[PDB]
Amino acid sequence: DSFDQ
Amino acid sequence: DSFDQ
Amino acid sequence: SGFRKMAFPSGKVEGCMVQVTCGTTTLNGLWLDDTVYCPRHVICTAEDMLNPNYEDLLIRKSNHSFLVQAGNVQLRVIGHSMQNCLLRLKVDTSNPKTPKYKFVRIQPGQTFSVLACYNGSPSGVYQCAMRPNHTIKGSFLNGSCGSVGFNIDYDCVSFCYMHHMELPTGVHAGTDLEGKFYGPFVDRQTAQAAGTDTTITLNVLAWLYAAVINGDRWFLNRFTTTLNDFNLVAMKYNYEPLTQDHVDILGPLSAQTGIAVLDMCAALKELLQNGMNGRTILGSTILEDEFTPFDVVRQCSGVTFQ
Amino acid sequence: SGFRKMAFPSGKVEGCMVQVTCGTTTLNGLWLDDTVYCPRHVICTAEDMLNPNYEDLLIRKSNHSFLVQAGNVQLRVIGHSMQNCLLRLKVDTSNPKTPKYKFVRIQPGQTFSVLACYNGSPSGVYQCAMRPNHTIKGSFLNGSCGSVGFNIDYDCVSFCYMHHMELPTGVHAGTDLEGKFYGPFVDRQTAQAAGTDTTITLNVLAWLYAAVINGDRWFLNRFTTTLNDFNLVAMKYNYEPLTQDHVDILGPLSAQTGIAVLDMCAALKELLQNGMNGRTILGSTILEDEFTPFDVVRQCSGVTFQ
Repeated sequence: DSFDQ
Repeated sequence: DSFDQ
Repeated sequence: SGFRKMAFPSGKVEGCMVQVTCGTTTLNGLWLDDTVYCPRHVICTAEDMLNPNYEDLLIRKSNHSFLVQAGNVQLRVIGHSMQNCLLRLKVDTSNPKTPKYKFVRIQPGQTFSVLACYNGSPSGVYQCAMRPNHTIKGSFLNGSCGSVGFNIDYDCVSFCYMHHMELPTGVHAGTDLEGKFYGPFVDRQTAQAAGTDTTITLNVLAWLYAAVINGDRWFLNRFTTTLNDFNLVAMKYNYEPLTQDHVDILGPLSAQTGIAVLDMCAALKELLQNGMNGRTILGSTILEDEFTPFDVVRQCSGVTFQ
Repeated sequence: SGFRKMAFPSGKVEGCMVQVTCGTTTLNGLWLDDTVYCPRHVICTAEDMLNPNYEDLLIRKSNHSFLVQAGNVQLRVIGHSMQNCLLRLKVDTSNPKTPKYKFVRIQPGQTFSVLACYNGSPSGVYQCAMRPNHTIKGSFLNGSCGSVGFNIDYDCVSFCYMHHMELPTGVHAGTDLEGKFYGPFVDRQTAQAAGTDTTITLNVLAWLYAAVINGDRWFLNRFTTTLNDFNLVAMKYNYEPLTQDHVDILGPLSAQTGIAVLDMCAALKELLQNGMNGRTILGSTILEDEFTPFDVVRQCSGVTFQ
């Protein structure tokens, strides 16, 4: 999955 | 030789 | 002499970094005049990040849902709108440190400097390239979202990137300062993956010209090549197709070193098939693709070490 | 995630860059409070650079032999003294942009950021290491002399380097902000050469720990080594002798990743004898030595990707 940082 | 810049 | 990954002096950009907290999420914003720009996902909780509807989420917010802090001093929000993937927060003060500036969307292969930031506080600067697959191999931890990328020409800051997220490979995705993503990436947590990358031919060639400008020519050969024969080889090695545009961009550099573009291509073709045979070029054991032709002109001598 | 050559935000340092012209030589100076520091060789012509006597050359100068310019505005010199290899020019104004600061002499292996400057005008920033042979592999053209290197901790700029000259290999020599050279180098044009360099063991190890912190451990093995057996190998490969001090400096990193220092040494020993077998570590095909243990702590996650 991706991760908004 | 060297060079003072 | 010498040749390094050089970033632009970061001062003009530091004066525009602020912190933005909404509910429980803190990230970085960009303060130009009386506007602050930041990633819209600041209005999201953990639950929200999968499957958000930003229209619906944003309408549940007032001006005072947003907290913006410039150093120690609180700035009051007096207007807000959404623009693609960013928020635009109107504030009560105009930034006294606002430099002349522009918003540019950059093209793949192009480079820019990144000011990594946490809690509205600048922590480091590095140079990178927008990759063909629209990612950057940066270095970001949690809380770096809203950190910006930029170019400086003369006195004028060209903002080209704002950071939004990280991908499973460990590379980064984000947006231009209109809030439009680079790449096919979206503002939410799903199965997203970087597409397959390619090496940036134009830049490898630029960097070879620098090696020569700085006095090295071991890798040269007596051959020449056609553009199309070079491409047949470029494809095998996962290099970008070279184009006539790229050959024209290399004109000034070809002229300063007296090596014809297509002659440098045969040089490179040979480097790709035969290896570097345990040698370095500008101190590197590999072919470097994160310097544009512009970066070489800026950094190198105008005078070749003949 | 990610791991890059990161420099410190350069803003606090940009506010202190000025131009210094004496006779016909222009170079960069450092404006802190009511003093401007620059290389003394600014008082030399071409003829003078071989065989100068700075006492004799300086006594032939007045306050108004020196011209110092901060942006557009002329600053008047009202006092001058020589300190080792620098000049200290007292001026009529105190710099309003003077940050809190310190002058530190750094030790080999340590890193710092460099603000490359021309005509008192900042043009780029990069990170580098003070090499064992007291040079830096920077990137400087003519007119970069007086450009400075620095570290920033909290709010306080630690100045450690001023640039004076370039050596035949294409690497750079200069001074701390007391005007004392790093290395056995002198303020004049003679046969001077960099002594043989070594790879910086402590930093290679730091960088291996980062690779692990960021989630990679392919290069680990089941072996351990003694410090002295590691050194016998380090010498063959032109690495610095590892010491107990270096092993203690690696404690926090050893603790965060759960790999014992001497176990990482066996890891490295094996890397040196067997090669990297066509693989990368933190995106690199070689062993990287320009990150200190401090640089790894600053940049990496406090939380290991287990």
